[PDB]
Amino acid sequence: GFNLKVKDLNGSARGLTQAFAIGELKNQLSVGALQLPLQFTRTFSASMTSELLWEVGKGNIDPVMYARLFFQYAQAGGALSVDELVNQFTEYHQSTACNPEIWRKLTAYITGSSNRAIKADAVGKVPPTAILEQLRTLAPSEHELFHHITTDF
Amino acid sequence: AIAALRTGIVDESLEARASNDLKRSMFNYYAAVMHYAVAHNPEVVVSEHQG
Amino acid sequence: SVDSKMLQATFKAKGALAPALISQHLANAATTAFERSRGNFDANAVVSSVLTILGRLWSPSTPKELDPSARLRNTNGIDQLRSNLALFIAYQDMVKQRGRAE
Amino acid sequence: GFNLKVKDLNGSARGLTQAFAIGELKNQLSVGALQLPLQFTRTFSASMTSELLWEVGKGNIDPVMYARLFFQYAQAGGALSVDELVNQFTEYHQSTACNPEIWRKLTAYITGSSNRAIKADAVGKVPPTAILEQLRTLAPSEHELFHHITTDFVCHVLSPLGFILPDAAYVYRVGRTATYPNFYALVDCVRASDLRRMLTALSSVDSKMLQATFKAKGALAPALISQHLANAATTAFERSRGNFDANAVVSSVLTILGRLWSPSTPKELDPSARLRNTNGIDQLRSNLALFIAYQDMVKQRGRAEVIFSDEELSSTIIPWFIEAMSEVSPFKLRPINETTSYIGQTSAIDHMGQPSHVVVYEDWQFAKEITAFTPVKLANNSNQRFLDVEPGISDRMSATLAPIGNTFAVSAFVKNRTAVYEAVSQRGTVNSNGAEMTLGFPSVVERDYALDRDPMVAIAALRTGIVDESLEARASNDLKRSMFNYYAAVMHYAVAHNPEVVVSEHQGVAAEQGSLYLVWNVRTELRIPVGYNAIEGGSIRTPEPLEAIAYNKPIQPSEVLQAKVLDLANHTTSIHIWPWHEASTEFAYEDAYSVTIRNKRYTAEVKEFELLGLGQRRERVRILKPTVAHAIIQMWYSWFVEDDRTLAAARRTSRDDAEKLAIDGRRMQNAVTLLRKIEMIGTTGIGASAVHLAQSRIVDQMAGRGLIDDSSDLHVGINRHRIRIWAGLAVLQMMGLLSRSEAEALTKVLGDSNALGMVVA
Amino acid sequence: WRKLTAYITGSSNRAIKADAVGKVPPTAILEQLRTLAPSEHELFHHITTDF
Repeated sequence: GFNLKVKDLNGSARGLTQAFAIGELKNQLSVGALQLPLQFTRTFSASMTSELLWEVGKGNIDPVMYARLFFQYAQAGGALSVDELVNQFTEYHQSTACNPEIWRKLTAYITGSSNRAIKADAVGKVPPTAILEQLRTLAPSEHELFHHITTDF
Repeated sequence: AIAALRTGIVDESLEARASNDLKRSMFNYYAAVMHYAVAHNPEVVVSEHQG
Repeated sequence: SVDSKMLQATFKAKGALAPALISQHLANAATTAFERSRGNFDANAVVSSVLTILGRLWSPSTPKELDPSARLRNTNGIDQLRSNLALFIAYQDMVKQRGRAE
Repeated sequence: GFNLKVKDLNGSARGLTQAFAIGELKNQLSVGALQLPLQFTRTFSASMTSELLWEVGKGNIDPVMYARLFFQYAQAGGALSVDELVNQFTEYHQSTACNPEIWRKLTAYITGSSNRAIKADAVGKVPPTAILEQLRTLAPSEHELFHHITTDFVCHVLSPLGFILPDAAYVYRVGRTATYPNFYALVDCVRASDLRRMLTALSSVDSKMLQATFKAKGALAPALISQHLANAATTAFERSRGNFDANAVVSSVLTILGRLWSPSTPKELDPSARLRNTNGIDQLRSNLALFIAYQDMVKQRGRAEVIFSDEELSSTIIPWFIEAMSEVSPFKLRPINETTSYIGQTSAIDHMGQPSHVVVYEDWQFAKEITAFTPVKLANNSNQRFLDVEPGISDRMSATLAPIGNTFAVSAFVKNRTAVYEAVSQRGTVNSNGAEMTLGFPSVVERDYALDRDPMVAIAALRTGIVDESLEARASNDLKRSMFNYYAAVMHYAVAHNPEVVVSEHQGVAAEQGSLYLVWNVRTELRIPVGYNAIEGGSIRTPEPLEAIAYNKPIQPSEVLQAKVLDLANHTTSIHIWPWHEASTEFAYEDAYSVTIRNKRYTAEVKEFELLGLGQRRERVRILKPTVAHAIIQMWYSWFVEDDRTLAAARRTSRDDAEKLAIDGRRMQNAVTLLRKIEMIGTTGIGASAVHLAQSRIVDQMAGRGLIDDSSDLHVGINRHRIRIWAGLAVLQMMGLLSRSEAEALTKVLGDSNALGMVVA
Repeated sequence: WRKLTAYITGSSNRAIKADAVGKVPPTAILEQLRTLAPSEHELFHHITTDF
């Protein structure tokens, strides 16, 4: 029920309330009057309610939906914040792209036997999942996903 | 959490989760007023509060 | 982005040994996709500047030298990013909290 | 600022300074005069700056570049030293070549299945890398590399036949190393140069060969790729060898060189009959420029004997098989005045007019540039941590630093102190001396302070002179590391200018073996306060040598040096750096600053991320403790120091009106200046954020405190200033340079210094 | 003058080409000139500065 009184609105609620909003606790209450007049004409969405999920189920995948999914985690995300998200992520990414081998394992784990490319045959192992976890071995999911997303790629 | 935010000097008792979050609340709460101040009645300038 | 429909694996009778080739392929231009991958400038920067400018325009009290400007704006992004001032208080949100950007 | 006075130059700085350089602390100051006259005509490279990396990415490989890379590690190398390098390395090598089996593993790990040679097929496994680490199993990298290099040799006969596989790219730094001087040092070079083959060797030969069978087609390398790798490999190893004294290999050569050099005979030794004319020696005789071997050999130790001359050596092998021709380590191979071709000067002194105050030194970068990177190690298995640009911090550090560029690159210090002399008159005239007057180099300060020794102080004995000696594997043994080059600071500009030679071995109280250097003569002006000696015959004899440069007219450099700095991140992203760890964490600094009023603390805290302040923390940004500024600013710290003390003192006893007033404003000027351009550095931003920070925090601490009707603040007042100075460390915090001493020492001086207003802002 | 000359830093005593800085505190300086001339009536104490 926190609140304020017009004289005390600054007088007390003065902190929450925006005359502070700027630096100017200051000498006189912001204001007076002056110069270039306008109103922006925009905030953007309605985001609330609108509860919903996604499946990032499959590898042929998404160009860009997932990061949006990533921003989601972000807020749930223990680790703040997003900026953090992106950069830590850049780290995992770096590791995968850079490294040929780590890929020896993924490779066996499929068509991945020894020899190569085992031509026409088709070899029955591929789970959804069940690579995925095979993948899930290399770097533990700080927030994995790059457990799922890299798996999708 | 308003409780300071009303009381106003900022809680500030930071922790990775902590006011740093009262910070998280704060921008939107500042946003509660404005926006219905936003619609209705565009009447503009004003100035930078020179200060 | 990119990705490939490609040596499948050999095809070459038929599809077929991806030497490492599925593995190799996955990288080879992958993180190499990664080195056609990059992305650069200020996340913090990338606008901070943009906002300062927006504020100039906004600001009754001049942006002075700063100015709406010549292919600067008319941009067909900015105008209505000028418009978009509605996500106002950047400079309010930028100005108060911090004390600067350039 | 360690230094010396001509009478006391030996009198105190006597240790650092070279009249000692030899044994002869002795009875009389070396010198007199004498016999075989010459100047060598050579040190070699310019090695500094010249930062840069290599990739030793691929197996078909290098004959000899890598050891040169190895010398690099060597200096970074925890384990000292090179000699150590080569020999420990010989141990790993021995193990690989000797052992067939260890090779069972490598072998499976490729074509390596069971059976052999699995004929035409081609089998998809080969990573760059990704053998490499397979290899990385057998012997842990004392400094691996032989993790990478053996892998490359492993890559070198191994990929020519459809067994070439994991694709790699590699990077490893440029590096600042010295003059380069020590007798050993030649020896290190020599062993390395053994690598320089012995190695190269391993690289040498190699095969395009039973491929594997070919034999329908290529084809089962029975063990044969494995077998092949050894079979003549370490067997290459047993056509591999390399032999004689790394320490020996010249020690003898040098003694001989000294004979030739030595006025006072080499006696029986002699230039000799196919001995020399050698077409290696002559100009190794020439090459005496890497003089002071015998000086460096004679002093330190007390002997060597040719031992092995043969007669037809040395020669034929005897002096001719030589590391120096190889020119591996950034010892610095080159013509003459380059390493001269940068030097730094002082003139100018006055009145007396030569003796009193005159530092030589030089030009410098303040190239703005420094860097961000993240260490995203992609694997453990070892340390490496690929990395890139992460900019925002790197650039702005730099961004700031350009107004940093404004000042305190050298001549600010030189000029100030130097002119600072007019204050003070007057013309004492010879009582002080003389002074070392001359010295403040990037040249070392950089060296062990960049190596964490902080040897700029290290002179402290080296001035004080009996040798620190408090050995530890890293320890003075390093003041030792600094010492040869620091001895080298004087000589070399004594070296260019004015060849005037012999002199003699300082016969001594002891200890004739050979122990000589050229009498550092030239010409001289007439009228002397100089040195131990008085000598108006054109020149001074000199066991100086520099004073003749003290004598030695200002000249003042050409010399354009200014470091450069690297670009690892763009190359990283492609591939891994290992200059690391070197750099450390190392995201300091974070400070809390009080605000001045009555009866109230008015404290203000800075949160480190905050000047960057982009929210909130970046987790593992690491920066080098990058040097250069540290050294430069450090000369700064001293002279604002030096002078002040001096002016202060003059006001003290002369004593008597005329002096003070001037010095005191002028002290005045210095202070005003500082406060303001401190403004400029300190504010200028990003600093300003400090400054606001000084405001936001204090202000709400004011509002937070409660009653602000009497809050002033900011218009004016030092409190006006105090903001400017809080900005002043602050900018000068998050430099890798300073330290925090600077401030408060600054702060103190500046503060009372004056600051007197007005004038902000 | 002698003192200005003298406050010409700290004189020309080493006369040379030298004096380079600090001229706002010799308005404040020409306060230092107050010993030669008393100046509660700041005027000259301020004014003496000007020239």
